Amino acid sequence: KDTGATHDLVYHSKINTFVWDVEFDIVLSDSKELNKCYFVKCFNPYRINGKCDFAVSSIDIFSEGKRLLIENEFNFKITKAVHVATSKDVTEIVLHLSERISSPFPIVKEVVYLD
Amino acid sequence: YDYHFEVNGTVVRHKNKGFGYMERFFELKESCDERSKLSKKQYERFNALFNFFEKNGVICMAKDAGTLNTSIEINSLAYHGKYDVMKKFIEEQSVSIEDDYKKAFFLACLGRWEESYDLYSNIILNSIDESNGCVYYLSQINRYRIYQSITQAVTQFNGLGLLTFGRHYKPFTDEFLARIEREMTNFNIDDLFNGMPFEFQKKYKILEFLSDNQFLYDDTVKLFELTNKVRSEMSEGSYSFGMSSDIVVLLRLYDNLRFLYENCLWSVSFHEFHQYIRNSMSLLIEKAEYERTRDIDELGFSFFGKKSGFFMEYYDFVNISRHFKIDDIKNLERSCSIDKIRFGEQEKIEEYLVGIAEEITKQFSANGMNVVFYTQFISEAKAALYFAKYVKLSEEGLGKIVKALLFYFPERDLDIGKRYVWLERLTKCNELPKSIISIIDDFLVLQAEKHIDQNYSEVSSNGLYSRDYGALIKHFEKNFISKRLSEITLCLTQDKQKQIDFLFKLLPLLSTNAKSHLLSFKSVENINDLMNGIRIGLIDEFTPEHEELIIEYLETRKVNYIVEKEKGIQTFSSNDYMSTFGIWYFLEEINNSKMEEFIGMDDQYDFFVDPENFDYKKFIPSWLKNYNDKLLGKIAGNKHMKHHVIEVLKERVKNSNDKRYLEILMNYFI
Amino acid sequence: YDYHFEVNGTVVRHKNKGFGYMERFFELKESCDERSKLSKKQYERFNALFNFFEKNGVICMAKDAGTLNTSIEINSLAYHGKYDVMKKFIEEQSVSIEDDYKKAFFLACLGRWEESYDLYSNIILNSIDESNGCVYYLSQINRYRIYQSITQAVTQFNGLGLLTFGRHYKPFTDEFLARIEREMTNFNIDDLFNGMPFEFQKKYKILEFLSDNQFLYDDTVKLFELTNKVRSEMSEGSYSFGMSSDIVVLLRLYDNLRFLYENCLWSVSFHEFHQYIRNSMSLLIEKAEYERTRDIDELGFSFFGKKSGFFMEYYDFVNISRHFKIDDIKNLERSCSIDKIRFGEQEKIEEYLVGIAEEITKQFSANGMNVVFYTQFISEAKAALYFAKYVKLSEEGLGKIVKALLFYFPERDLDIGKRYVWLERLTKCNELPKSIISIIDDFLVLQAEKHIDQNYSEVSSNGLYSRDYGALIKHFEKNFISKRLSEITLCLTQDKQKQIDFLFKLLPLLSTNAKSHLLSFKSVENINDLMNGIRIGLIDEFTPEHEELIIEYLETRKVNYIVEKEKGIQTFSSNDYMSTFGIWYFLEEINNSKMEEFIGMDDQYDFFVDPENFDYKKFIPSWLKNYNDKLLGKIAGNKHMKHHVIEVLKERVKNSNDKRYLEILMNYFI
Repeated sequence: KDTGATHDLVYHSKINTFVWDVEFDIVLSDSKELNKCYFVKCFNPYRINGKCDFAVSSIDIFSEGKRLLIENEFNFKITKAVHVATSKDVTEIVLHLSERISSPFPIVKEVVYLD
Repeated sequence: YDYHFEVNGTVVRHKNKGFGYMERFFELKESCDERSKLSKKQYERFNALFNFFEKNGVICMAKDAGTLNTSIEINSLAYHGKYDVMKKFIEEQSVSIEDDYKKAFFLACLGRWEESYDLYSNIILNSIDESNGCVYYLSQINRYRIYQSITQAVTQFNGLGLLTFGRHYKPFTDEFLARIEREMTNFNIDDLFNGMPFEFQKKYKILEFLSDNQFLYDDTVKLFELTNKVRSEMSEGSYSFGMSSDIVVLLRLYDNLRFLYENCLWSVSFHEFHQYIRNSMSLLIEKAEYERTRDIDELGFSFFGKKSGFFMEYYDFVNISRHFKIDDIKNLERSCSIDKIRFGEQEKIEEYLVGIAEEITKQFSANGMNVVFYTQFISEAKAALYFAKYVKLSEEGLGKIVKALLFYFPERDLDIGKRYVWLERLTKCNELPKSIISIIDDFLVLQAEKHIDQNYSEVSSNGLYSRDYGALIKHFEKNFISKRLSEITLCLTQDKQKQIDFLFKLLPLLSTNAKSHLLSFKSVENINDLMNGIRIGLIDEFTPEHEELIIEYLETRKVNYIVEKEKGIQTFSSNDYMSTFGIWYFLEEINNSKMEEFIGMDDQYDFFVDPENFDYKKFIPSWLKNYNDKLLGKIAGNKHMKHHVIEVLKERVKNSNDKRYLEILMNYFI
Repeated sequence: YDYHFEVNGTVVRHKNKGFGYMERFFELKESCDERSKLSKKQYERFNALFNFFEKNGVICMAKDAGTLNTSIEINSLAYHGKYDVMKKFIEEQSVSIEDDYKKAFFLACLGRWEESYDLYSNIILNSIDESNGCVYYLSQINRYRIYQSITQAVTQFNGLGLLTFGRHYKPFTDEFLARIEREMTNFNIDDLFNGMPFEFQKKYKILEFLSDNQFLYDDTVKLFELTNKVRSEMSEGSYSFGMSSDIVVLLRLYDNLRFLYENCLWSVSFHEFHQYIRNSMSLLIEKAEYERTRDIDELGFSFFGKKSGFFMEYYDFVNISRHFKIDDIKNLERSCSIDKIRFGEQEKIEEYLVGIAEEITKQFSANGMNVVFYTQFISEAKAALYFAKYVKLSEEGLGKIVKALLFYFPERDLDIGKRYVWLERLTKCNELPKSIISIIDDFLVLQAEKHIDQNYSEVSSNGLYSRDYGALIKHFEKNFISKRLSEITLCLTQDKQKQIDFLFKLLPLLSTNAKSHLLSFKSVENINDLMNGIRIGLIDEFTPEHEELIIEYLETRKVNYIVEKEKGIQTFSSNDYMSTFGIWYFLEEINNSKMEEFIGMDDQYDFFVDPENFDYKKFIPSWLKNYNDKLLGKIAGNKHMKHHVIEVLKERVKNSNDKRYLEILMNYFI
């Protein structure tokens, strides 16, 4: 690739997920557009479940520093992702680093282990 | 340098070109009648030496050494954290100038650094004419070390502001800050030893190191002979105790603590002394883990009847609580097995934990606190209630810890998610009896009663919320009714909309008349209401009226399937709900038979509902990194998918070396 | 403390508020127009500063820092092991006092400690007129360290004596040892920096650290922190895609080697400095294994596709050889896979290994009596020829590496068992040339010429003997007969008993005419000859004449096993015959059903003879890495064995750090 920032970009191999401090401007299927989104994923394999829970990871969606209350089916199309520490506009890169991961949310901001 | 006084209490000749007097002195101590031949004045000088060497633990010679136990006792109220007895001591009338020396250290340990600066400045005035400079020289060291504490606090108070300390100011007046800067201008601690009287420098040359910038430089380099020269010691084999490099490093830790706490030196609160305790306790646990695993290769797995070689006690508990951060305890928990470290003296570890619970109660069930005491104490109260996983607690002692952890521990340090992580750790060696459930059931009520405000949301950095406390109650007492939560949900209307959404997560805790009226706001009509109804809503059931909407969304996706291929759109960026449905089928919670007639849409769906008719060259091996202990056990249940995914795990543990694919393959698939 | 000077050539300003005088200094470096405003008495004070930092490595500030290209060159003959250049440098004529400081370090490195103490002694007479004192203070340190080096020898030459080198030998005369304890027994190394002028203090304040361990203290603290965060990024599965997180450990390493070898300090021969180097490079290889077996599963890295890897240069081969023991390399070879780390500059690892093979024949062929030099050199020559498995060698360089290994390594260190081990290692990367079989043949005819005594027998500690040199020849030269040993086994009388046992071990290496000459002399009359007879292709199947000799051995064992119960001890042979028997019975090589009556003597015998009724509390997991391909795949077939050597082998995957237990588990059992 080109001369990107790529300095806090780490790859967690335990839950197949990139971690670097970016912000999202996502748009759903037909619901609305949101500003300054970021994800936080938490790896909790020892968890008191229901009779329907199946995942080791759980995702909190954050919208402005406050938690998004999910009310719809969550389609994400990253209209514009932007880097925060270096202010570059990392938009097309996070598109093509996402199909070759084949996980639900490939880029997050932090990953918490065993909660 | 005439003798070695080794850490066992024994004496070895080193360079005594002269008369052997320490060899002779213990010949007087052994005999009872030969010492009744000495002088008059020079016989009470024997009782004073016999008390000194017994109090400091110099026992006998090393050529005539016995088999005697040398246990550690630190007699200090500031080591044990007896904060309320330290405060009763500060409010008593000082007889001596040695009692003001001990008060000035207890003031520093209690965080009130202004009173301690002034009380050391008082002692220096009253102790120049003293004929020994120990109260004078050490008050000049401790006054300068507590000046380094004030200057580094007023930096970090203005680095955080109000978001961390919670007081929105700094606890030092400028009449105190600009005073002590004038009093400490060009105060060189180096010229302190070389500017004291000549009789001080001969008599007390051993106190010279406290004026240095960094001591403990020799003890850190002696940690190299601890953990990683036993690479070569196991070629011939290392053993148990025997004053091995294990015991020498541990007893020199216990001498450096007992020196610095019984002589009330404030250099015991610095980063260089905290890193020394970290670097030397972490490296004694890595050594005992190494010697355990090598003794399972050469000897057998049952030849070591003990759990592990490193046996902790009360003083090892307090040194990890006071000196380690939580990112440093987590390094021990991966680089050892503290389930294999047996903790002794658990009636003393309990009396230390109840006592941290008493101080967290007193600091924050009150309008009175320091921000200087709170910054150093809350790192120890966090590390001690975190490390209490490994301790059996009594029922009346655990109940005082759970009340201080759930109600009185400040949210600036432990949010709602980190309290659950540390409450769940207390239920491993213990469990939840019927008395500790009633504290959580008073926590959910106090969190229910706070969510009636329209501008309140829980802030949690782990992803764990009030949902998860309720899952912990039901994991132990499967039949439980919260009579105060089941009296706030049927005294409930649509006037408060947020508390409707709070108590959606707490449905298996409520009663039948409660679940009657709280299900009066659950409108499941679209499949958008299905998934949060099953994930978040806790429906805990599958009616055919539930599954009928699933078939409809399946069939419309099958209606979308004929335009899935004719339009060329194949991207599902979490547009699925579909890998989720086959997992519900495979777990035997969807009792349809007509599901398998829809198995052509998603590859992950095609695996869970049609195992036998599946093309395993379409398997994405990363799917097993999203499946939990529940679902991975069921894939080792199915006789059709067991032998296939072993070959996809073996091609990922041979080609890469991923320690998660190996952890799956061993704990479930063999 | 006005500017942090990091180990990457950057400068970070901390603890300064006045004029920034290093910022203005690098503005002078980049531009030429800011020069010529310099006074001529100040401009000549610039080319010395500009040459000071281009020699040392302070390139720029932190802000204007671009590339971090930094190579390394330790220009010192002692780092490179040029021994025959040092001998020609001491025989050369003295020129200055700086050329004698660089001289006395070279005699110390050559084990001439009697003459190097005398040479440092002359510098102390002369260096006061030098008006600098740095040659004086560093010679006072270095002479005191040579003194402390000749005290640990005389408490180990006169202490151990017999097992080290022959008998009680004296490298130092009784006059010298008595006299140096007189000239320097009032010396205190703690007051060497204080007993010097105040012009030498505050202009050489960075040299008070050389009196003690506190020149290693800032690097030991940074090892112990950067270890803990590499281990915790490895127990997390995290892969940073930028600069390496232990590039600090590499650059801070090579500063300590370029400080101490260039400035000619004898602190390079410490234990505490040797222990810093191996803990630094164990971390660099444990992370290098972690990073070459990574998996992104994204068709390679897009932006990080041009990432370079850790590879062994020349300076890394020398730092493992001087500073590791063999047990330090044994751990690093079972935790990591050095055979997949690629090694560079193979052309100048030649001259280090040819140079070691030439300095070991220049003192174990002629009168090489310097057992002082033998004390630390032979631990380097052992660790270098052991770690030479991984380098590719030329045939003229391999030949003198092998001829020095077999003939001129002393048997006090490297007996005949671990002399075979370090020969089979050198054949892995180097397929064995024809001029090296001629070196083994000159070694097998020599051991035969030593067996003409009836009192000479081979002593090993591995169980490997002079047979195994002959299977190694018959591994690469399947049709090869000797012409010189066959000229010895043609002359065989009855009075040559130890000769004829020896050549019956080496029977497939002897000629077709002479194999008939010895086998018609003596034949199988023992079970010690049966073990010999199987492996040399003489007994293709067990006849009943041999099995009765086996049970006669097992009975006389059992009668000895009865009387063993009263003495209550357990003593085995060098080669354990009992475990070989059970492997033959388990592989259906012996058809006898009478050996179940012997179960209860040795634990490995009971596993193979009775796989059904064995107590698996006493199964040693080290047994599994002694077995070949066939025996291990037959333990995987026995249903009485398979599901119990999984739980032995699962717990050694997750608890040990050996990589063999995976390869046994995956290739055979899963």
